[PDB]
Amino acid sequence: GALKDIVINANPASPPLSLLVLHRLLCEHFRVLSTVHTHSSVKSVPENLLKCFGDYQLGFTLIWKNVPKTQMKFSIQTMCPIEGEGNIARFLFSLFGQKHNAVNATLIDSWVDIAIFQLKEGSSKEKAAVFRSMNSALGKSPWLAGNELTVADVVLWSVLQQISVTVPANVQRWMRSCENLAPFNTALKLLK
Amino acid sequence: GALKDIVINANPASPPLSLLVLHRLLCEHFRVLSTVHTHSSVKSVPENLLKCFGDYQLGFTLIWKNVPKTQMKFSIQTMCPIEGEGNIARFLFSLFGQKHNAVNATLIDSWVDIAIFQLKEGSSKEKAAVFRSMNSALGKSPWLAGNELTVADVVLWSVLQQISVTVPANVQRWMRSCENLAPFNTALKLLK
Amino acid sequence: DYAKERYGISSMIQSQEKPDRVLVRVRDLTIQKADEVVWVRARVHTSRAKGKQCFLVLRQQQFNVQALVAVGDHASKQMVKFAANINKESIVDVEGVVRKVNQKIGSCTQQDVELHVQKIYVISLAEPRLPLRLDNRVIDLRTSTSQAVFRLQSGICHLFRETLINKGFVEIQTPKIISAQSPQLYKQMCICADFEKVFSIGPVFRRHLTEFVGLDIEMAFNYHYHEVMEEIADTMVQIFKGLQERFQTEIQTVNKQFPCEPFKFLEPTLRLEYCEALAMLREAGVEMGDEDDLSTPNEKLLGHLVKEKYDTDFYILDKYPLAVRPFYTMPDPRNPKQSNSYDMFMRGEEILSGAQRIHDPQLLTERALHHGIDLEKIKAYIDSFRFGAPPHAGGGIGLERVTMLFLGLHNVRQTSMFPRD
Amino acid sequence: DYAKERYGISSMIQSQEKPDRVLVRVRDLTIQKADEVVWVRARVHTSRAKGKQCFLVLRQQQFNVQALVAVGDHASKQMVKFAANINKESIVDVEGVVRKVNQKIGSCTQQDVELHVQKIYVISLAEPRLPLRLDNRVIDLRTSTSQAVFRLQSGICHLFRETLINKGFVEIQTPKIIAQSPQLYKQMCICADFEKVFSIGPVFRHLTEFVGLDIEMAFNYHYHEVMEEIADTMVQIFKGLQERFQTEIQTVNKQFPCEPFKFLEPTLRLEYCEALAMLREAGVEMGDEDDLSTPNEKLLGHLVKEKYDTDFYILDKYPLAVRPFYTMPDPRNPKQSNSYDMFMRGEEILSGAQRIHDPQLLTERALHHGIDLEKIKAYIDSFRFGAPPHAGGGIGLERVTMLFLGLHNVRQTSMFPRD
Amino acid sequence: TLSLTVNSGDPPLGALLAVEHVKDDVSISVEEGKENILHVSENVIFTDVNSILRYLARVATTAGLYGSNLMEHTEIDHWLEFSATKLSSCDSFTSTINELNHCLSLRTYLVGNSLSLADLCVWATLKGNAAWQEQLKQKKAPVHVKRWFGFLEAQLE
Amino acid sequence: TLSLTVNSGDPPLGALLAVEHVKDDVSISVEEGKENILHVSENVIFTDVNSILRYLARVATTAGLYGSNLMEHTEIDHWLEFSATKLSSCDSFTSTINELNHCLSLRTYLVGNSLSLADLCVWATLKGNAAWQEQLKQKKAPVHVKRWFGFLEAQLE
Ligand SMILES: [Zn+2]
Repeated sequence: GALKDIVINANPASPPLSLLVLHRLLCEHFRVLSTVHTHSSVKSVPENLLKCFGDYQLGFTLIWKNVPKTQMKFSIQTMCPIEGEGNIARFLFSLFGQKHNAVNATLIDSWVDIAIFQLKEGSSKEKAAVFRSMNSALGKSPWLAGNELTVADVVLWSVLQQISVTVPANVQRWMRSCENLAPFNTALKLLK
Repeated sequence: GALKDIVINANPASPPLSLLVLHRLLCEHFRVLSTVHTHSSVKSVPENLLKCFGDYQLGFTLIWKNVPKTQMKFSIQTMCPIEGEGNIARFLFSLFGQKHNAVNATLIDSWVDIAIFQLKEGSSKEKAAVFRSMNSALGKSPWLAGNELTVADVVLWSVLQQISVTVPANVQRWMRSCENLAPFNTALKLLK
Repeated sequence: DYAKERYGISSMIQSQEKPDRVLVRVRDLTIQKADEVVWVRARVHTSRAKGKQCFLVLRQQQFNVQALVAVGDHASKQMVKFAANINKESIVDVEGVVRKVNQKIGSCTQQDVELHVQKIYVISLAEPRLPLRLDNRVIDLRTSTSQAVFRLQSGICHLFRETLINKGFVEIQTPKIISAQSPQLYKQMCICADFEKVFSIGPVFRRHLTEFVGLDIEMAFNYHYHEVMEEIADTMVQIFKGLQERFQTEIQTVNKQFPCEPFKFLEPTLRLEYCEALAMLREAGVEMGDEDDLSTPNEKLLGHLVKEKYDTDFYILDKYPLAVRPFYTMPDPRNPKQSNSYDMFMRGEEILSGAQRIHDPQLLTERALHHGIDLEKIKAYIDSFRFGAPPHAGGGIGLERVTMLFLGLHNVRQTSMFPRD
Repeated sequence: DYAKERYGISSMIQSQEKPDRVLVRVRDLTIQKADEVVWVRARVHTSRAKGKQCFLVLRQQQFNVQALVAVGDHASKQMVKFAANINKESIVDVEGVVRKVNQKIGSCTQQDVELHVQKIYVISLAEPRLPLRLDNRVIDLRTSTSQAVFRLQSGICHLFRETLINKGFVEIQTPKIIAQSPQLYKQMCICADFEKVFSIGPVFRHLTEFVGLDIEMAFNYHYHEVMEEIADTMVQIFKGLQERFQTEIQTVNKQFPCEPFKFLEPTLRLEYCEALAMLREAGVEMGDEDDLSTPNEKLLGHLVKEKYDTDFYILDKYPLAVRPFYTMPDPRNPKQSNSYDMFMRGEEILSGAQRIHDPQLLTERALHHGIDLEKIKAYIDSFRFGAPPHAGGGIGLERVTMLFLGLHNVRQTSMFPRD
Repeated sequence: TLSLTVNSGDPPLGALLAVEHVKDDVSISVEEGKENILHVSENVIFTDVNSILRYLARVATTAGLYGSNLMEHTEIDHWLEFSATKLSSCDSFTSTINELNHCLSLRTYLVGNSLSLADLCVWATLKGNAAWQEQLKQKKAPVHVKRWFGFLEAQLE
Repeated sequence: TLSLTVNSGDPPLGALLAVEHVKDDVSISVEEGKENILHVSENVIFTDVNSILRYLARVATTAGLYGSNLMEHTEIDHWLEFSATKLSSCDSFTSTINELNHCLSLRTYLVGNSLSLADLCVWATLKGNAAWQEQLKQKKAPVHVKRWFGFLEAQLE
């Protein structure tokens, strides 16, 4: 992009913790000029969210806005505006370039879809089912991908932290494993 | 007076009830264009006092003001400004013209001096002494002058209503006798 | 005729009587005030009559209610006759009864109720026809649009002052005639005279001679000229926040005739530096030089590009090229081809053109010679800064132009109350 | 020299740095802020120096503090030398320590403390001289008097608006050159359903120009509805200045002694007949229909001050003959009008009246005054369609400021007077 | 028929001056005792100094010491209170005397171009005041008061 | 060794179109069952329609259905979610279709001037939508979408 700036329009009623974690991760790779703004649409955005971050390579402009789906506008003269905090999360993480085979990459993308739709906006029924698939997966591998940390882990953890079911043993170890990492704790503290 | 207006500067910390009674009496004799004002000196005059009065012959301009002694400015181009709520009271009542002999007139003026100085700003000692002289006087005559109601009665009653000591029998009858009159009750109710 | 007392052309109001009468505003005629005997002073907007009934539209400052004069227990036939015979725009005192309507009156602002008339007096008799040239403008300013535009414009001026005054500013009065020029000189003299923060609402002048109203700011800062720029920005933000909170009625009244999306802005006002803007225009396919000034069409485009990305009608363009700005513009200490200047845009049209002023007499004189000015005729201005001249910046906005671009109107004349043809 | 870092002529502020620095205002240097390391940007009012020590008077917007550059644990000899060598009115950044004084500094506004200097940088070097031109007026407006006068004048304009706007008024912008007077435009706004309008802008009356605050208000039945409003607005201005701007009043009082401005809450109103009786009783041969001569206005004010003790009163029911054509005649006495003047310290500030909203009567009175209807056809035509009853009045901002502070010449309250 | 007993320890100066001006009208005698008492009848006595002054001026009809109308009558009542309080004390005397000066700017006598109780009661108290006699010696006494005091000292011997 | 079982009751139109474009690259078979399952390995299966589409485009390297960079890669992810939600429902379809119209104003294909999963997943869902077919008959379908739909219907049939 000639704009060189990642614009992200997000609704403050449902803060995209998935993107705030990935932002901290992005800054640990590149020189990021991060800025927070409040759109005319929303009034009286919570204090914590306004200063949630506290030349350069990339711009990261987070605009708190009254939108139905979290939107990213990057290099509009070459790229259609991206909708869905899941789709934006994949893009941000993919900037580090941890290339995976076809089976893993698809399974990682599958894990994002689960977290965003089924787990987040689901009954105690579906939540319980998601925990089993995670518990079984985390029983075999250290992460949900197992090679190393992936977007799948970031987004899913972020969704779990932003919602009354019994939590299994492997998920508890994976939760502290995530929370132990610098980008996860920094982002979560500035939300709480 | 070519001014045709009785200006009375009074302190709202000590409302001159003696003058408010005499005002009601003045209106019952003459056509009086009565008006209430608040001087720059005083700030936040009590609500009741601001509307204490609920061509023409006389003007009666009551100005609530930060003055030490209640002052009257009438026909300044012929008359020195009058100081003392006692001296102003004598003038207002004297407009009806109930002419008295030298002995009574002096005794009436003597009764005003007593009320204003000795009774108002006095200890329980002097108050008790004033009641005796009144009790003895009111024992012989219906009023303090005894012939008819006089300024002496108006001012003294007004002073007693704006202050502990045992009250005698004659004073209680004289108090209700005064309170029963239209100008005394009307003025006292609008003070509270 | 039995209602002969209840109507007529009442005697010219030469302040004869002080009647115990409460003339309730039309906006206050809601469902809450139903089945009440109320007095109303309004104009007759339109008066349709058929036989036994006469309906009037009683209008007052961009608000109107449906009034009804019915023959029966209240009015006579000659009263209904007189009611329809009242010429258009005549002002009338009306004693009526507010009665709840079975269905909404979509035409009127007071949809919840109608006014059952008992008395109608014409206090001001309008002559029959209506013109379509001073009296022209008088009628034009009664239109719900004009009323809403200029009541909102009054709002801008108030929000402008209230904002600056609360942040510790002092209003000055520039003379504006000298024996007629621009007011910047006087603001800068005030800055040089220990008046730290000054603003001035007054008429300004620009193959024609043009007069318009300008709201001007001049502010002494500590170390960076952004201290002023970020203040001017917040002040324009506070104006927008203010209009969208209080003046929502007036915005919709203009919207109804001139459709326009709500004005959009960011709380920390968006800032693009000149280099960033050139990259956006060149990516958008615009052959432009590094030191060239933004052409009026490019300003229009750049605004659209900003709206496309950030979705804000209000942004700041910073670090302009020094060559294109006036002499008194402080050069950038690092890149002496760039300046410490800025423009602010509403819907992609320039409203403000501010910068840091040169408070050093010598450099101010050098830049004056660079622009080829006779120092003799600006000797007075330069001499002002020789004794304790603090660092300061500023900027001015066209009140009419701001009102126009906020409501998204086309021609400036729409937001000018008394335009001179 | 070891303090060569701590002083000097710092580079011209071309917005190079964004320093983590808090330049505290001089007024905030009180006893409460004692024994604190503070930064101050002020001007050098006067700098007296004797041997080892150099004292400065650091001034900022009609406030000043005593600053001290002492050789020892803090400063060097060349720094004290440089401190005294700083030319008058030069602006300086000062890093000092607020220390409590053993005795009050009666000369300064900050009497409770002095500033023990640690650093002094000249950010703006004033040239040595001070003139006594344009640059003349720049220095003159730094005087604690001027500062106080014009900061208070800004107050009047704010109190004027805040008052009227809160009462439901709408600010208009009269076109100042086409160059004549603004009344016409206010009346057209009234005729255009703008119920309550005011305009702060330059007015004219050799050509003289001054700033006028103008009101025009449509009333119900009586023109007193407007008069009593205009009065309350002027009262609210006075109440406002005496509450908030007490610092600015005393600053002008210190140089120009004047008793506090006195007024009554329901503003005093005398009708014209009453005023003639007071003047005739005071020994003034005057006619029933004559206009108050400027000296009589001065006298009448003194007579009002003598009786009621108010510097602000209203003179009502003026003679019709002396007022302009558009003045509504009194319905009972057609020799009298529905006009009024308002006086501050016995000098006229306002000259208002009820306007003629009937086109016919407005034309009759125009012929009575011998006006060519042709050249005022436009104005008359404005009222032909739904013209409501309305009155108004205007005040001279400079004149109000002058008579409130009890100053002699108007030039004192005019920021940029044109010789 | 009329008798006055005066405090010999502190004579009522104004009362005596009044008594001297009513000798022509009504027969009055002077005894010397321990307090100020005007014996009018067996039932009628007056302790207060002002009460005594008021009676004498009222009963002395031809003297005309209580003015020529209710307005002058009231002016006098003011000056009796003025003398009894503001002059009787030397507290903020610098203010008190300047008020009396202003009042005497265009007046020859205090009330109605003739000798009134006002003139007597004020002059008496003013003579008896310490700070007054100090202002005269130091020549810081106001113009109009001095001229008035000098004129009464001449008429009162 | 790739096998896909499809819901015969409701065929995944976009998946089949994808399968037809990967036949050249990797050997894949079509069975008919009760639900959509892509059998890759004994351990590797996918239930979600998008998961199936994503895998096929990734494994079909020469096809290039997942774009030519991370930017085009992300654009496609957007359109998969777009098709799965906003087109899958006919709620406020008037808005949805106008967004897709705007996006196709200066685009021939949805991503990068070549056939992408975006083109397939959207077209498939759009064909399967009712309100779309109604807009076409009533001729109230936007210009750019119609031309794009007509162009893909030609290439896909
Ligand atoms: Zn304001």
